[PDB]
Amino acid sequence: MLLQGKVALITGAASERGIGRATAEIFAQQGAKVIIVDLDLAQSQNAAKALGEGHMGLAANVANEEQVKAAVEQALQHYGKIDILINNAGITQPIKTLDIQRSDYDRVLDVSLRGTLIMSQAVIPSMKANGGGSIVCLSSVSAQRGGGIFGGPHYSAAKAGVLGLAKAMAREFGGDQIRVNSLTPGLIQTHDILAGIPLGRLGKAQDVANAALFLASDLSAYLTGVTLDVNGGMLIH
Amino acid sequence: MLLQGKVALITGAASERGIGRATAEIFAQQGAKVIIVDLDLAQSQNAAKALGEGHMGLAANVANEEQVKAAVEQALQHYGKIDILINNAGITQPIKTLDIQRSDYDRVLDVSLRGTLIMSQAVIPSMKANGGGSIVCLSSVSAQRGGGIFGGPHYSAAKAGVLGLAKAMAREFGGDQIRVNSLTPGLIQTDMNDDRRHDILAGIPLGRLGKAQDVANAALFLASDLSAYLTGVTLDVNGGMLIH
Amino acid sequence: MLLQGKVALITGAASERGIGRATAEIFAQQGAKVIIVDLDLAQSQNAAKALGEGHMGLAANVANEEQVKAAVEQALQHYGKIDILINNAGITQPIKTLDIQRSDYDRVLDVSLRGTLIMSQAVIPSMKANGGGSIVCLSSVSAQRGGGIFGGPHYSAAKAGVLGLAKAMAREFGGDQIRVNSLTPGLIQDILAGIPLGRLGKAQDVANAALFLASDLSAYLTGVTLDVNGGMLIH
Amino acid sequence: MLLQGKVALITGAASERGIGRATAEIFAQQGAKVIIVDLDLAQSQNAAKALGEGHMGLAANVANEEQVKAAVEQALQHYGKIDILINNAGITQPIKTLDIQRSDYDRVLDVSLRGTLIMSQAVIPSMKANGGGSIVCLSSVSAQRGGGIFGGPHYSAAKAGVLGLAKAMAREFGGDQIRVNSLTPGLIQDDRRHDILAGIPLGRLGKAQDVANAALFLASDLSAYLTGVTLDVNGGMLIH
Ligand SMILES: NC(=O)c1ccc[n+]([C@@H]2O[C@H](COP(=O)([O-])OP(=O)(O)OC[C@H]3O[C@@H](n4cnc5c(N)ncnc54)[C@H](O)[C@@H]3O)[C@@H](O)[C@H]2O)c1
Ligand SMILES: NC(=O)c1ccc[n+]([C@@H]2O[C@H](COP(=O)([O-])OP(=O)(O)OC[C@H]3O[C@@H](n4cnc5c(N)ncnc54)[C@H](O)[C@@H]3O)[C@@H](O)[C@H]2O)c1
Ligand SMILES: NC(=O)c1ccc[n+]([C@@H]2O[C@H](COP(=O)([O-])OP(=O)(O)OC[C@H]3O[C@@H](n4cnc5c(N)ncnc54)[C@H](O)[C@@H]3O)[C@@H](O)[C@H]2O)c1
Ligand SMILES: NC(=O)c1ccc[n+]([C@@H]2O[C@H](COP(=O)([O-])OP(=O)(O)OC[C@H]3O[C@@H](n4cnc5c(N)ncnc54)[C@H](O)[C@@H]3O)[C@@H](O)[C@H]2O)c1
Repeated sequence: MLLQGKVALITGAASERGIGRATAEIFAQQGAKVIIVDLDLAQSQNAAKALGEGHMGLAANVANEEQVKAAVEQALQHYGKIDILINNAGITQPIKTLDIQRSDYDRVLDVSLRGTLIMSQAVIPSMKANGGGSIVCLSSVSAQRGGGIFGGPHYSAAKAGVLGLAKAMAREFGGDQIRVNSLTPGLIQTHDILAGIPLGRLGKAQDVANAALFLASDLSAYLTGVTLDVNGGMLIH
Repeated sequence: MLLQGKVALITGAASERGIGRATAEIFAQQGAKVIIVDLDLAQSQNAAKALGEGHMGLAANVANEEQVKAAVEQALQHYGKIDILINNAGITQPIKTLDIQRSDYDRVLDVSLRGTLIMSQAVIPSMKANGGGSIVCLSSVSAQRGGGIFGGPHYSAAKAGVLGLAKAMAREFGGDQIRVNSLTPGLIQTDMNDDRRHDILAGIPLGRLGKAQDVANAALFLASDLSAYLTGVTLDVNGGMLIH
Repeated sequence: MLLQGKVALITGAASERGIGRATAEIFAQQGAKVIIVDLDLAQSQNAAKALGEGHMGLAANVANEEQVKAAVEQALQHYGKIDILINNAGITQPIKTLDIQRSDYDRVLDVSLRGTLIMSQAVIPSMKANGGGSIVCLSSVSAQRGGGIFGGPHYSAAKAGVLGLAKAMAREFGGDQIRVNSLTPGLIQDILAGIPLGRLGKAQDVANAALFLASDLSAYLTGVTLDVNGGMLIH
Repeated sequence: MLLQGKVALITGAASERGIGRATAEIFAQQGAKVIIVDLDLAQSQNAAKALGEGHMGLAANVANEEQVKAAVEQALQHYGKIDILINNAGITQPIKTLDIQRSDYDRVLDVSLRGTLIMSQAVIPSMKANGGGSIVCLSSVSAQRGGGIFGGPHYSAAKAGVLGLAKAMAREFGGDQIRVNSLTPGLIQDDRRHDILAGIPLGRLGKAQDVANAALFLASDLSAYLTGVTLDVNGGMLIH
């Protein structure tokens, strides 16, 4: 299978209907061993067991350096390597520009942007030592088109910041064969907007998961710094 | 078998070490029946038989409307449908702006741009009747960064026109479930002895040239159901040569 | 006087309501001498005369190498230099993918893409000898978002090809200080509802963007695609 | 006089040779009254007095909501309007991915991203009441190409976040005629510099005046139909 013998760590994959869980399932179907990292230990463990045999569920706030370090250490002690990192953890808030408070900014930016940085920092050393890896970051069409879907401007900023971080890490670690790419999903299921989608439907969690599979697998071995749109034509540019 | 039961037509796939042939091989390995369309009938037939059994090789100049329509008819009569179209046919020319003659412009634009339009026009009616399809167009990083690799400005222009055409067809036929996406390969190892290679390679973060199989795997993604929600996309395959 | 002492050649600027004429008018107001190149000699001469004094109107099909060479030579003979080239000439057709014929493809591609190449080829030698210049190419939002406004897919392809050509010429001639940039105008006078600024574009809006790219205010810009679409496409 | 009768607030314009000061000078030459907002009151007042007559210098940390509110209150009390906002304040740090600490992330993100949000939040209400305005945000080519110039990944991330924020505000306030656009400057004025210079088609580094002239375009009526735009000022360093 596409991820035969690979180990993948996916943040925010404990929710049954989320993109993270759909990615964990498709990754497990493709032969990978999956480490689910989310906020609730019991939920993460149960999600890992549902995948099958040989998976792991850990608890960590991706914005907490200490908790991330403990989770990555436990994963490396058991699997010895992390080939793939899916920075899927993220939150949104439908609050407009003038209503964004300091705590709203901090919460939204911490999960997506700071969390992608902290998790990447924790996994990159092992990837560099093991000869490379693949990091997938979750952005949003809102980062490209300027919101207008659900998340507020601080969400658009956070997901745009993820793109800048991912591109910068792609350039820094290209020589180490650590590929860093980003997904920009459109409106995913996890009327007026539907009319603006050429393919005439909303996205599925499995659609984003399949894009993550492509970027995590050797089918994309020559891709780094790429922003892969998964929006059904909602944004053609 | 990502392409099980699918039928794929690939233009310019008769060359031994080209992207088209690499795409045909990977597509066949994934369960697809492949129709190779190139300039030489014997070369196209031999390439198809090299893939395995049940494939087809046809001869047509993608810039010749009547030749394309004849080849597409022959493919539809045998297979009954075309699920995937890979507009891979293309030529390049390393001449600079002031040296581009009318015949140079015509030759380069005809294979890439007019050919992509003519082949897409010939296949789209059957795709609409069959409920959808996937069209992959071959562009180039030169269309995005303004050349500087090998092909001259008319090559950059032709491959940029392909992107405009692809996105326009993506929008027009989205309701018909005909996905149209483009590949923008970087410097790919095909048929590196000049000092200018060091500078180009130094600008590739992954530190190597691309391989035909790299572009073929991206075409496989766009041709398969793994990209069912992607249309109008431009997918860079350049090793980080252009991050934007 | 952002274009004081400058000489600018603008193709397709003979129509009274077009972007080309609006650009010529604003360029003349900013101190430039303008050479209008269009299909009809009398219409081009009258348009140039309407700008004021010291301007010139010439006739040439931008897709005709011989006619372009004659026009540029006449312009250089009189002005001695061409500081700015505005490749504004272009045509559109609202025909869909399956209805595009060979003649439709050729006509639309010839004016925008081949015309931009032929005119640029004819002016670049003098710009190299004169220490640089500014070339502005007219693309379209349709080249970026995939049509859906008016022009058909061959128009989107032609205007996308212009962007690729402009970027390639920008890279080749950067060392000659020949800046090459492109404009991607939106809907210029249902679509209105998808425009955040709540109005259609004006010919003067595109002309003002061309003025910026033609002037020294953009001395460090080359290979740029400048959107003038009122927010119709944010990306 | 492209900015005749306009009032422009420029953050981080107190440094002598910075982009902000160059923008203030060009804006003043074009008829605008400029409000310089920087960290030090004395430096800001002196910079404003150097522009000419009728200008104002204020002290505020763009990442401090109450200081920004006080400075904008004082500017609006004197001028009665703010037509233009240039979110130029920003800092950079040349540290690599694995060396970015929490304090580094906070410092860089606070000035560029949080500061742009806080200052825009403070000025937008008056722009809505005055019938429109123009907001120019300062990003960087590093946000587009993934660093490799000087600022580390957290700088690339902060300036990329500025682009996302600017586009989102452009879409939200288009109906209020508040245009929001971004500048992405390249390398603006030894081995690293020489190598970068070799990848610049125009063959030179940018000048503060080059970016100021682009800000003038976006602030003036010459760009009245532009919103949500990212305007590259990089001499061809990044063509895309
Ligand atoms: N429409 C969409 O669904 C859409 C569109 C664009 C981008 N995205 C991004 O895709 C990703 C998945 O989206 P979703 O719809 O699946 O979300 P979701 O809410 O279903 O799941 C996200 C998961 O992240 C976990 N999480 C939240 N904060 C965390 C933290 N600090 N540390 C660890 N885990 C944490 C939550 O517990 C949850 O399980 C997110 O990054 C989201 O922003 C989603
Ligand atoms: N470095 C690269 O290889 C690179 C980079 C960017 C884009 N591309 C594009 O990828 C595609 C494949 O590249 P390549 O390196 O494999 O090319 P290639 O030269 O090996 O093969 C191209 C094939 O197209 C065929 N062909 C030419 N004109 C034709 C016509 N009029 N009708 C039908 N067939 C025709 C040729 O016979 C040949 O078999 C082309 O579109 C090329 O421009 C390649
Ligand atoms: N909505 C828009 O108007 C819009 C949007 C995007 C791009 N554009 C482009 O902006 C430019 C101006 O658009 P417009 O609305 O002003 O068009 P327009 O029809 O008013 O003017 C075009 C001019 O080009 C001239 N012309 C046509 N073919 C020519 C040729 N072969 N040689 C010389 N001159 C020729 C015509 O005579 C006319 O005067 C064109 O390139 C157009 O595609 C326009
Ligand atoms: N190469 C470049 O110079 C370059 C490239 C891309 C983007 N930019 C951006 O352009 C802008 C100007 O760059 P520069 O080269 O002029 O910088 P600069 O250091 O000269 O000026 C920045 C100014 O911001 C002020 N400042 C810092 N933190 C502040 C705060 N919290 N509140 C208020 N003022 C504060 C400083 O006092 C200084 O006067 C910055 O946003 C920078 O990131 C610069």
